[PDB]
Amino acid sequence: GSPGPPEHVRVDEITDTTAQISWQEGTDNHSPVTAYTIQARTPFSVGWQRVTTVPDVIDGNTFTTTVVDLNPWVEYEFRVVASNKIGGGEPSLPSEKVRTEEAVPEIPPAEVSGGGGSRSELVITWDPIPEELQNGEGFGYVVAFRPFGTTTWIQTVVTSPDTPRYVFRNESILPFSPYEVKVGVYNNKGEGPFSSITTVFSAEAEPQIAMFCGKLNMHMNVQNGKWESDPSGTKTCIDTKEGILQYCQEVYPELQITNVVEANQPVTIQNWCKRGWKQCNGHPHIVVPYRCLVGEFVSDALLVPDKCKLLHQERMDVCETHLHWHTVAKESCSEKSMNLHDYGMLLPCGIDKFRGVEFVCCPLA
Amino acid sequence: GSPGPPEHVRVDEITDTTAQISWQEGTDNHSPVTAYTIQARTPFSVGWQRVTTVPDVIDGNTFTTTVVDLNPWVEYEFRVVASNKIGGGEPSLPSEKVRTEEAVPEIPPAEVSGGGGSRSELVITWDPIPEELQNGEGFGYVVAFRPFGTTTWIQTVVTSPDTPRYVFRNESILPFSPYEVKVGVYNNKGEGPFSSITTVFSAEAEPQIAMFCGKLNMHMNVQNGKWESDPSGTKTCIDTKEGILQYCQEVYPELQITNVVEANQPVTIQNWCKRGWHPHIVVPYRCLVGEFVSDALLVPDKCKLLHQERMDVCETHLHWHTVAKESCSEKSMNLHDYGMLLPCGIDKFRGVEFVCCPLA
Repeated sequence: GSPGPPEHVRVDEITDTTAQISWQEGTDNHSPVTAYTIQARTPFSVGWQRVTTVPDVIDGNTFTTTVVDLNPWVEYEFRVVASNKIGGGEPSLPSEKVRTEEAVPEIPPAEVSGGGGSRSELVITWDPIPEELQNGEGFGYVVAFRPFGTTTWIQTVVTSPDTPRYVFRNESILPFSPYEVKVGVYNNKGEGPFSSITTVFSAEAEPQIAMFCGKLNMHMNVQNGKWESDPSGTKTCIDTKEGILQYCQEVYPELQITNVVEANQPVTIQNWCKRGWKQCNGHPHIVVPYRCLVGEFVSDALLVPDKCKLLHQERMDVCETHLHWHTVAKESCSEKSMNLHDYGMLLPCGIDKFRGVEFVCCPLA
Repeated sequence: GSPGPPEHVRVDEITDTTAQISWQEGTDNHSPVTAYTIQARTPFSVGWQRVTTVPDVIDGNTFTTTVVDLNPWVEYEFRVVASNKIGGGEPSLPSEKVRTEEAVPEIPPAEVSGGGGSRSELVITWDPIPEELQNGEGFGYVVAFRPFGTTTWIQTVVTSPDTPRYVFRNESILPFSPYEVKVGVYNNKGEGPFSSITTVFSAEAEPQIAMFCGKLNMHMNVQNGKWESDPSGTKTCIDTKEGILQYCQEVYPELQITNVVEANQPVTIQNWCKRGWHPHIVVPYRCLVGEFVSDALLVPDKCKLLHQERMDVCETHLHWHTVAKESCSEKSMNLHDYGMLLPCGIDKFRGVEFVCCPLA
């Protein structure tokens, strides 16, 4: 008769690639067990599959082995099947479900393409990497694009693994202009490769508010690019970040405002007015305007000139302010003896609250 | 306006996955061409599709590029499209039809499985590989199976690409026994990969005739597995391969006999009668039934399976036994077992499958 099912299949010493499996000989049927075979089942493999062991062949005197060539960051089950001179026997009950350790991703997106859209846009699309190839939590993409002939890259960090496209809207885009495009990958453990550079064609003044207490709030008229006073005569400076969100939606009623964030650079604004447009003087005031973020959050596009590097960081256990992530980006470039050239927020966790930062470091003169 | 169609499209340096394309600029319609795109059409692609180049960026002053990631042994047509500030231009006239060079097949059969059958049988199935993925002429399969837990493979060569099935029939098969199965691919350019190993459970006396001149012909009774005399009691030994075929059919009126082949080893048969009703060692003739099924060969450790198909050769069983035996001797090994491939006539074949093992 064939051997009975082995018992107590346990997993120890689990890594990103390997696993140590141990078991106990089941009820053999009057013929000594001559070989052991290991099988594994994951949410991605269709049923039970054979796995490669070291040593390659397991005999009856052996009760532990190393399974190799596994996929990092995958939930695994294991079972053992014993063999006789008669033949293969009943498989063992599965082991406890275990997840291999994380690793840097190795597969860049396939089918990097794009095109279309409305005027002054660049639509970049790609195939989303499935879960079985992300190799760890915090999987994201890095989209890079630049016009033909130029050296400086334009890059942005896309933190959602399911996002299949990025749209770049800026008046620097020419009608049906060719761009070199490449999409990379990363996770918590580090950065992965980029896809090959391919060609994507283009298609064929930002909402801000500025405040100075004692004066009527100012806002950016998106049509003429000029700073304008409060449409009403009463709205002075605002205390809370939620109130800044309300004022953004009040001044831009035809926009879907979902968040706010401080601008990275101050601006000098003359012609502030008091309540009721009384005592309008010409005294300038340097303030930091709040950007009224529209619709679903999209990371900023950063310029990465030659010899500069693009860095980014995100911490799911931290919900911090714009000033916090600026200090993070500024200090990080200092540790490498470089200057901070451009940065943006990642992963909003609240009104003007974020869990990460993207930034560019550059050398000095 | 958009650019005009490029001219002077030429395709050179054709490999199995590579082709060098070059072209000439048309009229830019007073707006300079800023990019070029290469497109291809095949019997399998849905119309014209963009193809990858190296580099995959082609500016307006480049007039040659290297197309990559092509499918080996496929007819390709190429065309070039220019672009400018207005948009994509008129596509060029397509180039001449060219076929990529052959290469080993890369895609093993998916959906390998099996199960069922009669007693002492192991049924193995898989999804056949379409012509698009065969990468050359002479595409075929290698079916390997072994009892679960063992290491030594039993392999057979399947020459027809459209064949999705192989039944292994042997007394050593136990009822409803687990087996490890994998199916591989190959073509005239070489061997391809094997599929993932899958478990296939088995299910819940070969027809042949032997002759000895001066005595009545004998034949194997499939029910009891014993050699029996000529039922008619008149037929003596036969001198033609075609006449042996008719006697196989006469002995088995209920089976579709399509070919005959010499058995690889002799047998010992007793109870020889004369016309009208002492052992003798003779080489029996196998009565092949139905479509041709290649023999199952054992491939022990350190031994290699080799198969050869000559579409310009139609030879006999002895000729392929010699080819197999000389092929191993050239490899400093011995011929262990063999079987015929590709019938081209009555007891005539176009190839052989065999195993070479070390002298030890």
